[PDB]
Amino acid sequence: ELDQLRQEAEQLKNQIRDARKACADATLSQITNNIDPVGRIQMRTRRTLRGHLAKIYAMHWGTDSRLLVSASQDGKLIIWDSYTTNKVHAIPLRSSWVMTCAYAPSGNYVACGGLDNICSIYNLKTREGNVRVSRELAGHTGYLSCCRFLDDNQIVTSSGDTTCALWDIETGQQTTTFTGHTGDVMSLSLAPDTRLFVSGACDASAKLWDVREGMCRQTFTGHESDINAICFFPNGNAFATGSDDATCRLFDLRADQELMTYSHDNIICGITSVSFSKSGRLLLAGYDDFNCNVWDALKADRAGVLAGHDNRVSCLGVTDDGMAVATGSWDSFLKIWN
Amino acid sequence: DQRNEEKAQREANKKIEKQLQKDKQVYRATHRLLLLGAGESGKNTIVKQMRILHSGIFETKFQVDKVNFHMFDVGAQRDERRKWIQCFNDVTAIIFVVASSSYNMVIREDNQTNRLQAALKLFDSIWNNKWLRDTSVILFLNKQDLLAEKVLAGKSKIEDYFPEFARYTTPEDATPEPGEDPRVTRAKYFIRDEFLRISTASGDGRHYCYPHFTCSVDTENIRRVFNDCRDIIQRMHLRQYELL
Amino acid sequence: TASIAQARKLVEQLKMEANIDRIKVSKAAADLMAYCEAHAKEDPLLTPVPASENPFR
Amino acid sequence: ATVSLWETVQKWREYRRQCQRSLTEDPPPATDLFCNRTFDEYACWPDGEPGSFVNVSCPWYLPWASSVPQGHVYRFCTAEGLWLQKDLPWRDLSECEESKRGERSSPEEQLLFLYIIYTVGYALSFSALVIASAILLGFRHLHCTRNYIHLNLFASFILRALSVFIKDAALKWMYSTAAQQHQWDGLLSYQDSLSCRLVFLLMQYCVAANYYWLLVEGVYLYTLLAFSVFSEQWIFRLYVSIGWGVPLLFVVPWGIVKYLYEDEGCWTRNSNMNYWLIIRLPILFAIGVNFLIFVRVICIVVSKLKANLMCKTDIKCRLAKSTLTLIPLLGTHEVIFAFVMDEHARGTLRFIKLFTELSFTSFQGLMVAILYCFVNNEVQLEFRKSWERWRLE
Ligand SMILES: N#Cc1ccc(COc2cccc(C3CCN(Cc4nc5ccc(C(=O)O)cc5n4C[C@@H]4CCO4)CC3)n2)c(F)c1
Repeated sequence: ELDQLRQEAEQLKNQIRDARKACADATLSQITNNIDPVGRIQMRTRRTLRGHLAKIYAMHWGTDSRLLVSASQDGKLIIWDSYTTNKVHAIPLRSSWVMTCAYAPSGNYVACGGLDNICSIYNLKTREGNVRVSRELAGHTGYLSCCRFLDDNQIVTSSGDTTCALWDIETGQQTTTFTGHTGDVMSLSLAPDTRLFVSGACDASAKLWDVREGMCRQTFTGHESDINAICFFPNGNAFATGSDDATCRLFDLRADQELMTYSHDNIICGITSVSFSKSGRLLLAGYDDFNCNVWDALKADRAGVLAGHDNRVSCLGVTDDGMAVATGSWDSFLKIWN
Repeated sequence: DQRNEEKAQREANKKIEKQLQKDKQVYRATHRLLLLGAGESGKNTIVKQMRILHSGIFETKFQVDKVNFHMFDVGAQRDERRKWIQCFNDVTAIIFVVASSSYNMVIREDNQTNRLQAALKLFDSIWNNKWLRDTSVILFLNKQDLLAEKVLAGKSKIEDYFPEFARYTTPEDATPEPGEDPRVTRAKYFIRDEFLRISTASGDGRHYCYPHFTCSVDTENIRRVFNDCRDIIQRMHLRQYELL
Repeated sequence: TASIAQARKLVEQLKMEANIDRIKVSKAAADLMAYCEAHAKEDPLLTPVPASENPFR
Repeated sequence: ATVSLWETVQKWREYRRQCQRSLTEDPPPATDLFCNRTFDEYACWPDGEPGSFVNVSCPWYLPWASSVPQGHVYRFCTAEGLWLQKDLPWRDLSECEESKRGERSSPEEQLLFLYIIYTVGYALSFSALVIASAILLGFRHLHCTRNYIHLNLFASFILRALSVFIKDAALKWMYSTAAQQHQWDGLLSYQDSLSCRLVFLLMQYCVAANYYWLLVEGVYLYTLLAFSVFSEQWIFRLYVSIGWGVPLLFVVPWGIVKYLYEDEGCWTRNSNMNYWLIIRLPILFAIGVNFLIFVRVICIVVSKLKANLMCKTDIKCRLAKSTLTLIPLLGTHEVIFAFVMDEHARGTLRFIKLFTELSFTSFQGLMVAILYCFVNNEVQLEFRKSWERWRLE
């Protein structure tokens, strides 16, 4: 009976509610009252990478922390050399509605995805090193929103069909499908150990997934609207979200409950992309008001603004070595901050 | 070597930036159109005519008097068009197709929802979207010939489905085509004014609505899109010079 | 009908969520800062790195 | 009103020519102990008897020679063979004077006021236009093809104002409106000097370039509203060429025909032939084409306004505003000024007719700068954007 099972779930929600409430004794803000504040941080746009015709949604820093890839609505992929500002490759795409891009951790592959519902795997190091596509992953039945390579042969993709997936590129068929979300999944982040990953969806909830088991290990709630972005802390024991309600929240896997809130009264536009720093002290978030804010992760204070973009900021990334921060926007310009 | 590296990159760069110029002389001369309509609205029949004359995304390309058009149809199962409607803020126009005869019909018995009221509900959400506040909507009232059949005493559907219709009189500026009964005109301009009520209040000087009494078999639908896209561009330039 | 299985899977998924090892929030905060103090010196953007070391100058 | 110091000096020029010829080729008097004939910038005294008055008819270049056709001017040569030194030797020119000016403000005192007004107008236009060019070049987001055309139009206006400044400052006629006889020699040797001709030619070219850049504004706006698609680079370069180097096609031929068949003067309209056509005809052609473009554009605007559901008199409130702000961009007052101009007038009359139109069309640069840069809602919002970024800091 639906009434019986729904009433059991209603009660079982209460037990988990008290389970999280039991572990809450001291707030993160109260303990971080003694630590030294970060102070006002000023960054400047060192390089500015131009050439895209239409607006941009995605960018992903390389493993060497020098290269990166940019996907734009004009149906183009473009690879950059953030040091010399010179381009490397300009790969035209088949569908002109691309919503995400990725860069392989080995530096060999880049992947895009969008309204075409297809995940395209591009090999950079090839005889031509060009439009020749290595694999066209299909089967999502919904617009693909975010892709992040576990390896050269495994890539996790989140789509609007409310289900995430793990793709064996050689076979081309999704090895494991992650279901449980009720709304469209917008962003996903890989853990550093790459044994777990987290996804935030339109249902205003985040879920922790075991890439090997395939089960929703944990489920985090609290946001009042769609989660547009998500990333892990560098240690792998935490992650932060970016939602449409103009709030960023820090969760904990081990504590299983929300830790910190990153909000300001004079912010009204929803966050589009978030990322963390090398030490995890700084949480950078890209908003719709054309300015990327810089947050002190431990104290929730705001210590800097990267206000240099003409149109909406859509993507955001911090290098693996922590040297630089890239920003893409709807004005079709990439801006490297340092 | 390292000298040649920058000479290799700048030559690799010079190939990248030249082709991006040629692709900039196509993206600017191309008019991108988004089709938003119900499944049983004749939208697919309209697409068929526009393509032959010249799975989440569907495209097509037709040139009208040396003007490029790129039309995108998005088959969507979710009721929430959001999170993919943002990607169309830069399209030149949205072609909204409505089956006018579909009054008194329900959507596969789903919530016994009237298909006409569903189209009005869909139109209002797209016309009042923050991301599409500058994009104009070319409205197509498609199933006109089927509408005439029911209006002339078919099942005595007097549009009593729409109550305010009894309080309707045809405006004098309405242009009746020859061969059209006065009773048909009372129905057509009631349905059109039902939509024009939505568009008139929401936004002015940012984006307009261009109603048309098309038919699925009509070949003038391509021409109506061309003339409306010409007027949309012209109204944009006149606003740039602050002449409107 | 068929929604019994769907509601059944919801209860199972919700049960594995109830029985997990959950630490105090105090230890959660304490071991989050320790990662920052350990890598504060290594952080390039936190402590201003000298222009001589920046590759973006 | 019809004659001023200009034609007095131009008559004195030919009078000096005739008297120089007379002095060179008058036969020497048979008797010796004569009295040397000379031209003292005022009268033309022939060789005279000693100890006898010299009767010279009053010269025909003076503007007041109508009232004294019987007048004479006098010099007394002495019995020792020389004129009568007063302390120029003694001359009694009372018999040919000028009548009193009965509270009349001559064309000089009017041309001075017109000069003041149009120099002030070009000063304000120059200042507003350099500020507007700074604004349009500073903000990087305000970089469109239409804004490049606006910048070129601003440059044409600035160059025309500067050329007028240089012309007026080079020949300081602002003070020489009361120049006496001794100042007319320099006033005439400057006119037929190369510097005056080159300054006039440069001013002519700047005028033509300003007209053709208003025409280019009109043509670009027409191509936008005609829903025409062309290779914009290959069209921006074409418009730049039309606006700058097409006046060269009818200014240097005019310069050559005024350098090959003109002996004296600072390249003012000829006395017998019709050489001004090479300059004034294409200016009229550009003004006419641009007026046709203005007609088409206002027709498009009225069609758009009538398309909307608009009230009867709000229509005119917006129709007037769209037309008023369109006059400075195309220069549609220069059809009225082209119709009220006399193309066959010369001299002081022509100067006054040009100076009134200059006095009115000077503020056109100021109006263009105000309308298309300073009150431009894009420029205002860019100002707000760049002053909220200091509110972040
Ligand atoms: N000889 C001699 C002479 C005689 C008198 C005085 C002083 O008294 C008077 C009296 C009346 C007018 C004036 C000034 C009024 C005008 N400017 C200079 C001047 N601007 C011109 C603009 C357009 C045109 C045109 O045809 O399109 C032609 C233009 N011209 C005349 C010639 C052309 C270059 O200079 C010259 C003088 N000044 C003197 F300064 C020189």
